[PDB]
Amino acid sequence: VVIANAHNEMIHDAVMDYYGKRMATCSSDKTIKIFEVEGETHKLIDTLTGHEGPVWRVDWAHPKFGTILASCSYDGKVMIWKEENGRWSQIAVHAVHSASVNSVQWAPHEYGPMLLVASSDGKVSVVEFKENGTTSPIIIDAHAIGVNSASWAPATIGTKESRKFVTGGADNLVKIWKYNSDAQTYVLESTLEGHSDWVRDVAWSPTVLLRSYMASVSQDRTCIIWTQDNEQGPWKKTLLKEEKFPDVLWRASWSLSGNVLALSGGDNKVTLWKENLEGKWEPAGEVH
Amino acid sequence: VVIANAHNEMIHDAVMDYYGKRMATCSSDKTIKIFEVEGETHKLIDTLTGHEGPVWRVDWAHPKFGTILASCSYDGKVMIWKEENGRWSQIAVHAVHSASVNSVQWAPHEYGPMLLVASSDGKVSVVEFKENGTTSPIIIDAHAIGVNSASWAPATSRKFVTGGADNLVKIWKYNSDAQTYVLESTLEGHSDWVRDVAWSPTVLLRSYMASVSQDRTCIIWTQDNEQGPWKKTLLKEEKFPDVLWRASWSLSGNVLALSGGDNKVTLWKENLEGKWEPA
Amino acid sequence: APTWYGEPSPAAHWAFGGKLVQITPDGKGVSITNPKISGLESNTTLSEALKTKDFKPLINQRLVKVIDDVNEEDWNMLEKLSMDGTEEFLKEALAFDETNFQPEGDFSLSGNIEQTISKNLVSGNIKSAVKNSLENDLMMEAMVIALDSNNERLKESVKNAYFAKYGSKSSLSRILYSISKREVDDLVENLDVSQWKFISKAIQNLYPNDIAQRNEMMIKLGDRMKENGHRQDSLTLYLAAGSLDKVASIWLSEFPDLEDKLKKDNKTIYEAHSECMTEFIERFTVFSNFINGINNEQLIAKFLEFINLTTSTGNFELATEFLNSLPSDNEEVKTEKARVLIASG
Amino acid sequence: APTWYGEPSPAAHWAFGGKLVQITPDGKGVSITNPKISGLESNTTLSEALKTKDFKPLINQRLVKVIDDVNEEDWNMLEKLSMDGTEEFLKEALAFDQIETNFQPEGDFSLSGNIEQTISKNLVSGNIKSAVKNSLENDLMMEAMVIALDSNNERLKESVKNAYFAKYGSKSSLSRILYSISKREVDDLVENLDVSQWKFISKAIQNLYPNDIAQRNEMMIKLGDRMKENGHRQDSLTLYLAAGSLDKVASIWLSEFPDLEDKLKKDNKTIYEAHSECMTEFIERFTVFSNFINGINNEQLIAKFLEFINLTTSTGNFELATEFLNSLPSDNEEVKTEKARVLIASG
Repeated sequence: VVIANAHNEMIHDAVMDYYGKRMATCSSDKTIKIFEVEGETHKLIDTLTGHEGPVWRVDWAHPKFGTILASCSYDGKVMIWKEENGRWSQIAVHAVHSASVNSVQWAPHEYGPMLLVASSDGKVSVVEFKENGTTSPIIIDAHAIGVNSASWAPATIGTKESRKFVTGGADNLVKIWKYNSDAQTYVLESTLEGHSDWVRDVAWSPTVLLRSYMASVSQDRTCIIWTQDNEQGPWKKTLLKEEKFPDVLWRASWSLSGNVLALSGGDNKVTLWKENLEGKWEPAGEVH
Repeated sequence: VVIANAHNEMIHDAVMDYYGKRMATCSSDKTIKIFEVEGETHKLIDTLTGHEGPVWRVDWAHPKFGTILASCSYDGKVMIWKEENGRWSQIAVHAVHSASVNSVQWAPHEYGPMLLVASSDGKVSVVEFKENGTTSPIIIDAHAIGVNSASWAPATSRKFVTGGADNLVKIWKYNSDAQTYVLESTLEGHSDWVRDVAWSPTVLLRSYMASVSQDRTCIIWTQDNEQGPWKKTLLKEEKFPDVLWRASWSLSGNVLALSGGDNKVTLWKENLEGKWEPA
Repeated sequence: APTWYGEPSPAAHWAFGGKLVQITPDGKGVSITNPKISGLESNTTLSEALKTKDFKPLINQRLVKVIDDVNEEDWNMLEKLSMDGTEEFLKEALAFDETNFQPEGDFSLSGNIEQTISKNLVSGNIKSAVKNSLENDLMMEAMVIALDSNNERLKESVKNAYFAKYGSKSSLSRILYSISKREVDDLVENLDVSQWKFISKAIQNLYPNDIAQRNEMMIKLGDRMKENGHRQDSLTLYLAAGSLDKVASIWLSEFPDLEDKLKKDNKTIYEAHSECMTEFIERFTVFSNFINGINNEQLIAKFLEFINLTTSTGNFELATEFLNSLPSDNEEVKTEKARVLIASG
Repeated sequence: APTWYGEPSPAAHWAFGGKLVQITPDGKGVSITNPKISGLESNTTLSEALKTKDFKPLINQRLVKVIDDVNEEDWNMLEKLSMDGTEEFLKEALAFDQIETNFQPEGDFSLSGNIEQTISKNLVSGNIKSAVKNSLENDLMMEAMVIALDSNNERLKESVKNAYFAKYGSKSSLSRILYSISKREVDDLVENLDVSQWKFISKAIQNLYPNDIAQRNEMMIKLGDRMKENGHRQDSLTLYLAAGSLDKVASIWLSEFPDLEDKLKKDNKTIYEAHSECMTEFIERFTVFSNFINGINNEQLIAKFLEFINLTTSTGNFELATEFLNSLPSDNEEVKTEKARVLIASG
């Protein structure tokens, strides 16, 4: 299905909701448009205004918290929106960054409604919502030059110390952070070297089987698949494929099941990958 | 039970009938009186008239012929009497002898109404009454001097014994090729006249006869079987006081009633030894 | 001096009824009396018991003066039979002297035979189960299965199979065979005489509502006893079959010898005859008094004989007594009836 | 040269139901497709089967490229079952592969021994009771039988039967079997008779409880448990089927899942390939069989249906996912949450 001309300016992110029925899009026009997609039919519900610059990404909160969406933008703010009775309205704002905010991701639901935020100021902020409504955020210096992405690890399978998330920055590193009670915040677990240029995205696989999988995608035109078998053990570096991709890679995304990766590059192409016996990666559906 | 003065002239015979209820007597008065005896009473029923001489003996016939009585007398005749409808009438008369008739006796009924008669004329006559009434008797010379008695042998072959004034006892048997009774045995044992002879009715194997004599002895003659002789056995070893006149056998037990001159009656029975003793 | 005629004399003669007629010493009187014949007395006891019907004394007399050993048994049989009575007599004389299981451990149907029968059972085919059993030496099972149904024919085809090969290898089996098929002819005729009291109970048991048959077999048995040395017991059987004819016949054959034993005991031909004939008649009288009882020639004839010994005693009342008991169809019985009547009346 | 912001990009994301979302080439539109993943197809044969209730195609498909021998045995079973039908399959799987009389009493004879004598007495003495006793305390059993077999008494007529069992029961298998029949029980047969004669036990169970399906099924299950414990796997499924016990069969098939999933793994398959093929084959096998029995409460079984559900929704087939979800207890908030997601997703 296609939804043509959703915006006039370039669209930077399009994310469906927990049901794969509703969808949000953000653009350089500075708005977020919400659509309801049925079969091969769709309907624009509303346009969200408020941001003062391009909107880079958006994410949907788990349904048990209601119909909520988070957005981040060049303006350095994260805005929270909600749909109450077919109508949307800004319900909160997070603005602790001195530069562009590049990603925002809702935490696994068991954790309550939490927001992981990455900014070009070099910091990451973790935000939850008080009973009253406002927010109390955790701020950490995570990368020199900038942070471009931060993705949550799946919830361990209610202890808070087991919460981890991975970041990727313009210093070429991929980092792993874990919450520590004593420190009252997230602390550095590992630093993963393997890129020669800015990491543009990192995604942790939700896969529920022995090994943990994370993917870093870079300006150096590579995709690394990190794996770990032991909780405190080292992460193994495995190039998605031996040769550089035609262009820069911007996003990586895992399937809910099957552990299938979907890569997005500069040649505006999207490749699907799966892991074989040899523990290596190959196309998951009719290559092109 | 006595019946004194039954006759006025000495009585010579008293014999009851087949029932031992009725009785007949006879004597010199030449008559026969009929009596009826019960407990210790009696009632004369009649007085038979006809004989011309003293009446010697009488004999009752078998009931299957009627109420009848036979008599014989010194007059040499045998008279039969009969009580038909309650009264006695002389139905017939037998007189073929030329001297006194001393005995008359009815044969065993099986023979029919027959009469055995013996006379002092030495002859014996057997009389059966014809279908019409008349009599066609058999006469045989039986003894010298005279025949005093004659008795029949029990019914089986028909025999009778006689006793005479010749001292002999004789057995007679009927013969076909002779049409008369012929002499079968002559028994010698008395030394004087034989007054009476009686053949016992006993049906046992052994035959018994008793002869009585003027010699004062009684002899019991016995015969084990057709092959045995007639054996002589004196009733007792010593002679009796007076002449023996009669002998009589009981109907059962073979008991002998002897009649003596001393007017005494002695009863006898046989013992284990085959000899006789007081019954 | 001797004279031909008219001499005095008693001129005695015997007259029916044991009477002696004679002439008195006066020559003019007649005297009828009944001489005392020693050894010959009138039978009072028999006359008094024949009326009062209490043979206690009569039985007692014979018992006291009984002859041989056998004869003694007869009277004793009547002595007690007198006290206890017939019914109580035959009684006393015909009388006599792990479950559970808990199945344990493994097991299995070994062999084609078992398996075949087993299958028949479950297939609710009880009928064929029995067939497969019998066509094999599994008769106890055939019976157990058969003792679990109702089907008579089947519930009986088994028994017949049992007796088919066992009744000849076991006396008890042969006895069951007879009790089963409701019959005695086998027992009564082939079971050892020594077990007669059992063959007797088997007749009272199989024919309780049919006396005619009961006594036939009972009599049939009685003969087998007598003809095998069991004389004393054969009479018992007869006494219960109400067959006075059988007891009589036995006694009439034993008559001769019983009369000879007396003769040797220093008794004349007449003393033995009279004596024997008496004991016999009395015994028959008392016995006939306790059984369910004349058409026997010899018995009659001998009855006639006792009458004569009776009248010779003067007892015309007893003579008539027995006279009546004889068939009024018998002329000799007819003639003697008339005679004794007129003689007494 | 590299630039910090605004560069074009497909910004693809996976979404529920196997959907792939991305920005269009012109960068002003959005595309939502359902990508082709080799080996990841929507199960249409099962959807068809489940709706038509015709499992022939599904049965045949599995029957062709089947795995191990046991699994072949299983599918073959389902093939036949699908043809002849539940009833006919059971009938065929449980199915199996006058005399001489002449006695004539002869000659003379006598009773010898106090025994043959006292019993004879008891008999004619019309005392059949004691006669039986004396026959039994002595070893004259046929005698006791022939007698009781002639009376119409029961307590006695059965005292003899107990006597028989009491001493022969342990010495003869036929005797032991007669016992249970005579006592109208099968407990002993179900628990101890050789597992080889199981068809006899079964038939016995059937002919003792024709009007009592509960007791019958309970026994039939007892026998089945036993068969299984003795290595007679196939005959246990037959007994279980006949008793309508989908639980028993389900458990057996569940316990065998791990090993099955391992054989596929050795067949040079990845964890995903192994899990997926194993699960699908397990569910198809169950659904088919579940169709011919008389029956979800099992704890492990629900978790696997929930695993099948996720593999299903990722093929986009919310229709099949819904079908299976509806067969699970709505009392389960997992099943509850799932239903809701699918509902909203497909509706």
